[PDB]
Amino acid sequence: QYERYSFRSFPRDELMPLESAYRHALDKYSGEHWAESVGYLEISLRLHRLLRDSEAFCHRNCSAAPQPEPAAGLASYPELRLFGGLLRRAHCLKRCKQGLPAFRQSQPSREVLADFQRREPYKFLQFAYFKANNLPKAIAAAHTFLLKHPDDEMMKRNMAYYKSLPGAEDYIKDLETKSYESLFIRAVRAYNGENWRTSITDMELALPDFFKAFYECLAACEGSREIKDFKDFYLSIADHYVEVLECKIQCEENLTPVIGGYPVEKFVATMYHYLQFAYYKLNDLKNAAPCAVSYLLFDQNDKVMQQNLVYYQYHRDTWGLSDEHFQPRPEAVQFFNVTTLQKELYDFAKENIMDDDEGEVV
Amino acid sequence: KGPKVTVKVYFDLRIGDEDVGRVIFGLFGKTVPKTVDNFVALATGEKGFGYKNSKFHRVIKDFMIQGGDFTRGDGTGGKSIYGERFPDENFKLKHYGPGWVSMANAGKDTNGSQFFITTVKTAWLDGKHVVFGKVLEGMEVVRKVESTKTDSRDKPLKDVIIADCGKIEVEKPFAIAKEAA
Amino acid sequence: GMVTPDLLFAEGTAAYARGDWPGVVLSMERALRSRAALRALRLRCRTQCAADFPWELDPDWSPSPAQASGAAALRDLSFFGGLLRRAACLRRCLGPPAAHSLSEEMELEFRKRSPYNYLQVAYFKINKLEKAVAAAHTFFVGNPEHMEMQQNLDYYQTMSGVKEADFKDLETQPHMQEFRLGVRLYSEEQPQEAVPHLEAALQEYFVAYEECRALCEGPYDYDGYNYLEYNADLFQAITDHYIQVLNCKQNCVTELASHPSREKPFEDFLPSHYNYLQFAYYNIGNYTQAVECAKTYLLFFPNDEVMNQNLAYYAAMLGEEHTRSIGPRESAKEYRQRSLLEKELLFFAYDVFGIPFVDPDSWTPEEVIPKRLQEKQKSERETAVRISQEIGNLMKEIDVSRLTREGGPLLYEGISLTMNSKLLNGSQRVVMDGVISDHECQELQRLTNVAATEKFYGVTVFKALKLGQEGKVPLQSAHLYYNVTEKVRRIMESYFRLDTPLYFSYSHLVCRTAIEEVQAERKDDSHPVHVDNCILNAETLVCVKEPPAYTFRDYSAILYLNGDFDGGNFYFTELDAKTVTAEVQPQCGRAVGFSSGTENPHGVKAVTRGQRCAIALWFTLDPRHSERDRVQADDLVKMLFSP
Ligand SMILES: *[C@@H]1O[C@H](CO)[C@@H](O)[C@H](O)[C@H]1NC(C)=O
Ligand SMILES: *[C@@H]1O[C@H](CO)[C@@H](O)[C@H](O)[C@H]1NC(C)=O
Ligand SMILES: *[C@@H]1O[C@H](CO)[C@@H](O)[C@H](O)[C@H]1NC(C)=O
Ligand SMILES: *[C@@H]1O[C@H](CO)[C@@H](O)[C@H](O)[C@H]1NC(C)=O
Ligand SMILES: O=C(O)CCC(=O)C(=O)O
Ligand SMILES: [Fe+3]
Repeated sequence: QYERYSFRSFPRDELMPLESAYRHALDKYSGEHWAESVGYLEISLRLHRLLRDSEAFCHRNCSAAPQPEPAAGLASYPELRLFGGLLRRAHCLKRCKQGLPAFRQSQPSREVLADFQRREPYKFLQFAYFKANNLPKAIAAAHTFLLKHPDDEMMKRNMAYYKSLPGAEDYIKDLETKSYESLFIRAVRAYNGENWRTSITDMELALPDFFKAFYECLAACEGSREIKDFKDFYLSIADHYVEVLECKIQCEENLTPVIGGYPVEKFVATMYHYLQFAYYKLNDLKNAAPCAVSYLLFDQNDKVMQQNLVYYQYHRDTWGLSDEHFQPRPEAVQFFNVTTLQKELYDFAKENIMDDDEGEVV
Repeated sequence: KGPKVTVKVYFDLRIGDEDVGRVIFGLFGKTVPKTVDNFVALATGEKGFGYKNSKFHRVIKDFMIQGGDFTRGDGTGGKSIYGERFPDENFKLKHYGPGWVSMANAGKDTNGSQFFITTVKTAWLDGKHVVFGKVLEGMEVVRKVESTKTDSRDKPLKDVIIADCGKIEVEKPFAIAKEAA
Repeated sequence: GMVTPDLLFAEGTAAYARGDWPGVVLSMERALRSRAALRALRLRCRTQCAADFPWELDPDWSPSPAQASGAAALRDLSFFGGLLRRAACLRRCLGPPAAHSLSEEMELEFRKRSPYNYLQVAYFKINKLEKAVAAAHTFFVGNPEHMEMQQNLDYYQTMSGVKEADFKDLETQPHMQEFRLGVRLYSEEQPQEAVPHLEAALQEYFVAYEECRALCEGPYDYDGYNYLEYNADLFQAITDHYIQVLNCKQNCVTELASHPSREKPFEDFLPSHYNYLQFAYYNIGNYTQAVECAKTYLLFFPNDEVMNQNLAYYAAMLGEEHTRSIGPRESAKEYRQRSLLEKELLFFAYDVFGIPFVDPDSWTPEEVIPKRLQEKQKSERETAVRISQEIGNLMKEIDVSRLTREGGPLLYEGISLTMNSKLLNGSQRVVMDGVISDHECQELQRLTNVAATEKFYGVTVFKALKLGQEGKVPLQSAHLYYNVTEKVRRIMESYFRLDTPLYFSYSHLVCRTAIEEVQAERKDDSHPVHVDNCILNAETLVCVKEPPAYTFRDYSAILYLNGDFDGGNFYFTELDAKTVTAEVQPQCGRAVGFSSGTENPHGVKAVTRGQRCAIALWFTLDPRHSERDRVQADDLVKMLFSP
């Protein structure tokens, strides 16, 4: 479903609204036709991926737009400067979104997007693959759906039935996978295989990919809302952001890879722990010290790594270490700043801004 | 989760010359005020005019029952306590199913004194009418009036009269569910 | 806290109807007090919450490469944290929000000063004549065309117990009472008593301006039921609301300079303040203040010749060093400096997003208008003098109003002129044949029949374009509808000899079906006789133009699409809606164009056994009351067919 996919050269033959493709796929699925339903569902998946990829490309130029220095008189009016920058950014976004092919079709409704983010089409996909003699693809789709919903009894029954068949035991693959997860898995395997340089290279390749994906996901959460109240200026633009923040809080936990059916808690801390151990085993402390400092930054209350840092600090005149190789890496500092700021803002907002006129039914 | 009720007003219906029962409403005086305050004021008759001896002039089967027009019987009158019309406050709640009360309007920002009790899930009215209540008790009585013989103009052949209408205080606001009935 | 004013007004009106004078006086006074209390509370909360949490601006923070992903997030977090803090302060200060909103009828009643009429009647019947004359004077100043209140004031004047200075106005703003009094004193060759009044006028003007700017942060203005189809992102919604707020803040200079006694706002209010001040100061004998006021007036209009001559004379009389020592006033400098930046932002928004803006000032230089906006103003100026020359030639060759504002070119080929205004028994009337062919008749008919799934269904051009994009209706039909709407606009603009450009107000593709199961004894028209501008009251043969009616419409046009039915005739009627004056027969290619004033009351007869398809179009001459859906439709058409 994703082998013949290219963001730049997308075949113009299948460019249709996402909702229409999904509707045709479901209609043919209910009509006891399998192959055509499979094709239409795959086309809908490709269209959703193209829409996300296009939305994550028009937020690259606009955010990274160094503003020109304004006149001397404008510096005394901060509100005008802030909102003029906002108008310029909105203009850049509007101009950029008119050149992409995925934004010139009928955009889908919010409920369809919510259903697609919940991995609902994969149930139909796995059943249709089963009814068309595609057992490996069927089990792959079932596993992909199970990755997001770990509490679906029907999926457990279907997957257990799939395991019962012979041969279908090594085709368990994730259809919706990311590069950084594969790099992390390869690095973990290499580290367990007492190989250090390969593990270091793989982890150092995996970190920027995770940060890029995290910031793209954060940028993709600033969407429209449903108008149901008519308040003043600040009181109304401080509720759109409350919904946006409710969406943003879960981006960190929606990106963590799952291994063995359990998500790897403290992903970035685990990354830096592995990097620190690997770097120390090579006696290259110039790079080992900042990794330890970053791991302290993410997990303050440790015991063994604090005594490690004591050893590095007290014996700084043994290998050669300046006063600069004792501070966290800039990317870790930025990640910590963003996560802590978002959590603090949500904690503040859910005491003074959020309305209290709903309760719990007993 | 669901909205919190704060007041309860009760009616006493009468088709022809036979008692039928009693319908008790539950009004959300915190989600949408200034619309409950209109309904409560007309129910108890603080300012003289009220819902006493009113009539239901639309008994459309399987859709809704509409009433509350006390100025004239044809269903083209009605005045509130805030002058004549007042604007829509907020569309926070939807017509989730049977037994949900809302304000009937003849345009935009023309809320008067006419309401209707929904009987089937009307998802196409969402965002146009303002919902301010829910039928708590007597859901079997509202279905008695709906199955009465009606002419082409949807006016019931036998008159429906609100004999009594009052107000019950609520000592502790309790939430309800957004399901039905 | 304070109960809503509309409830108190309703109580007072009821008491007046019954005849309870203490009740009406008490209720009206309470309403008048509560409105001012709520306004003061809003102003205080907004000012204090703005003073408590200043924006403080972001620091230098050079962007830097390879780290430009997290810096944007940090900047956004800072901005929205400040926003949330301010919103929390406002939510704490204001309290219950339901009391600050009221309907348009109530606002109009409070603007027309009706409680003062009720109060004057009640006070007269209560024997409290002093307050009665005060209320009568307030209402009379509010409405200058009311003769009965003039007679009541005369009757009060005949009876003893009052004076000429006893008359007081309780609604007009203090900065407006001091300007007119000072001007009147100055016009009576009494400069000594004129300067303090004008100085107080300046001070109160600045205070009132700062007060009126803080009340423009209100709810967003959706076009009726267009909040159900609003799909703006976060940073687009913020800019939409901010641009509307900025427009409202800029439209206050034209509200502070308007008085109900006049039909037109004062011209160049603050520069006029400074002009009268400099003249009075020269007359008195004070000279440094005179030259200072001349300089601060030339700050606004630096190319005036009379004021330059006056400044040269003052400088010649004085010494060069002194005339170089003093400069303008700092408050005017700050006011102009801020307004120029606001105007620049609004002109950029107009240029890019297509959100109209009409300048409320005449001292704005040409360097704040963008390059593209400048060419359009030049073309609009050239066509104003070409039309004027055409009118002069017709007059020099000579019912004036039927020859100098009708009989246009009708640019497009293939259009005849069936009936002019003379044959339609009236003025500003026309009937044209053959605007569109039969293929377009069928295309539009099928477009409005497919999109559906007496009765009534109408589809606008923007919704037709969106439906064509989705795939329910053909796209070429929507494009043809767009084209025909533009063509009719151009034809209507050209025929009636208009110099000011004609804008769009609304379009609608209607379809009327007659059900034959209820055709027995139908004695009503498909459309009652009405007027597109006023709201009609045939009992007194007059209309009143009020907010409940769209008073900004200037011209109307109707284009028919089929001719196979019974009835449905379009007829013009005189002011009393009982006598027909003209009648037309629908066939596609027919266009009925007329002005939508009170001279052309129209109506539609009953439709039986058939379909009536037509397009209804209304136009305005005011760029502010334009259609907000035409910009989006044009953007859609641009990216759908010429991307
Ligand atoms: C974003 O698009 C603009 C369009 O001209 C282009 O100039 C700019 O280089 C783009 N940004 C990046 C990072 O490619
Ligand atoms: C980011 O985090 C570091 C360490 O956790 C802290 O020193 C710094 O002040 C933070 N920056 C912001 C903007 O909060
Ligand atoms: C002019 O007026 C100012 C204050 O308005 C005063 O200080 C000054 O003395 C006056 N000049 C003369 C010559 O009276
Ligand atoms: C509408 O007019 C444009 C002229 O800009 C033309 O290109 C287009 O073909 C026309 N469409 C139809 C359906 O006539
Ligand atoms: O359709 C018509 O002939 C008249 C419509 C009209 O005047 C209106 O809508 O106000
Ligand atoms: Fe009309």
